[PDB]
Amino acid sequence: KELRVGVLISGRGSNLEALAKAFSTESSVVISCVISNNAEARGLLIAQSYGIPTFVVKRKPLDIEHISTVLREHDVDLVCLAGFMSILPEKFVTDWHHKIINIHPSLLPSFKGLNAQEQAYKAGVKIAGCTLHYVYQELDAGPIIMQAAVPVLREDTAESLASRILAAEHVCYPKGVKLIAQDKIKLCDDGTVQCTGEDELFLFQEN
Amino acid sequence: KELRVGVLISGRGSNLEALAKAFSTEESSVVISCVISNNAEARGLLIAQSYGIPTFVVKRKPLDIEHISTVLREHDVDLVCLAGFMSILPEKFVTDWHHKIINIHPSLLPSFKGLNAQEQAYKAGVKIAGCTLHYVYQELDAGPIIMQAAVPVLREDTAESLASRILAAEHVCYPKGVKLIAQDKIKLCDDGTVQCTGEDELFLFQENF
Repeated sequence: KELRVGVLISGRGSNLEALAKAFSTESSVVISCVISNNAEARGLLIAQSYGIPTFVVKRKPLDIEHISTVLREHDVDLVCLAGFMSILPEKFVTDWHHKIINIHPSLLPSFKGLNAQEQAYKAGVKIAGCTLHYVYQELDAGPIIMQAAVPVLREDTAESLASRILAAEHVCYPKGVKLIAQDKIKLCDDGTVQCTGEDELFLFQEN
Repeated sequence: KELRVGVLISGRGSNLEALAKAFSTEESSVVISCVISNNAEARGLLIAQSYGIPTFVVKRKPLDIEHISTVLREHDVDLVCLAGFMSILPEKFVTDWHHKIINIHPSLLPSFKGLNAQEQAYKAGVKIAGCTLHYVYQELDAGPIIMQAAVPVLREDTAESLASRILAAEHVCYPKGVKLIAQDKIKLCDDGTVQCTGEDELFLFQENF
């Protein structure tokens, strides 16, 4: 109980799971709540198996006052988007500036937006990966914290490449949050992000 | 001495040097037939001459494309390789050498198209950068990708430091790809993407700092 995290989900919560496994030892970080905009989100069950309180909110229109209410009430320092499917409103992004992050299944700034893996596959790139980044006003364009690269093999499908990238997301997200919790992440004057400790912000994952 | 290559340059010829060293071996499948600069001061011109490769300088603005194509035809070129060539290629030239031109770009395309791709990477604050070998088609920096090599970006890098690490990876990437082409291992798929028909791989991870 030092860095308190809130995780926003809409789906299976595989990244949430990685995050909950990583920080339930010895650990500096606490996931204080998980919030979903989908009552059918399987990630809610993962959350409940780790003893983490869960909350379902209305989707359309998104009940953002309830989200903020839950986050304030659980003393959240850092909001992690992990498969959350909505466009967040301006005030909320403004309000949590420097305190919301996301993981996106491409090597940004390439392949912003939905369907990032399919886009890469059709593109014929030979290397792909994931990016952890602060959530700013423009979708998928805030400053980059960590990146991890994976290869695309001759025999891949769009779906098999996704699994390889998702595998890499599982390693990158928790490492990233850990660096934030132990005070080693720093936004610089030029708007780029840098680590003040020994650790590196790049990962090369081979498969 | 069977795949004949023409190399187009504008600067110091670093990638040219890596290619000429790679293919000078007595048992090489690839021959560099000519070297062409759009610049009378490109130091790569002296590298070419040290290898006994004929060199040619063409007018720059407008790019004298017919002089270029005449040189290439008279040296029996099969593959046109741009290696730091700084001139937009007019659509007629790209038609005239249909599917026979490749280029090494110093980024992980499709990110950072255009000039000074390394500086773009540096200001973007990516943690991973690299280079892409690709066919030159009509659309700038968007022809089918042949090979890509990944390179880390360090905390203490400048634009030029990072440029140097990318260049180092280009020295490994450019020769590799040309040789796969020379082996007849490179095939375009039905969807337009490239594949290798052997044990070789089209991605490279250059882990070194």
